[PDB]
Amino acid sequence: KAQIFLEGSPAPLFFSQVRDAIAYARGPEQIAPILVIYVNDMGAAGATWDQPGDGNWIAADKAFYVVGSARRGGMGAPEAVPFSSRDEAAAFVLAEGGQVLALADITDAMVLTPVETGSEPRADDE
Repeated sequence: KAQIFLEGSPAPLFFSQVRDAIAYARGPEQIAPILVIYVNDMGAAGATWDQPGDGNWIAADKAFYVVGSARRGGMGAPEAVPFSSRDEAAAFVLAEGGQVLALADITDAMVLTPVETGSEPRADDE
């Protein structure tokens, strides 16, 4: 489950699909800025919008994000698995994930590429 609370908006955007709702936070939020996003850690992008099972309750905005390089919409529809435990997100990367970065460190360059051609991460800094 995922929900984003927008600044200026009296109502948060909430859905079961984490990957979907978090996508809205990364684009369709042009209506009102994302103040903070809360997510019910349930696989999110590891699974489908149906999700495996109940896990952690966390604020994705203040948590770890892994953007999948091996399996995800790098040039398409990228999904993010937000997790409270970094090491879990890193394990996801070992399997398929690309980079583990906090939502406070989310760059458009890592979530989506023009092509790839050996592109730089958050700022070629990490």
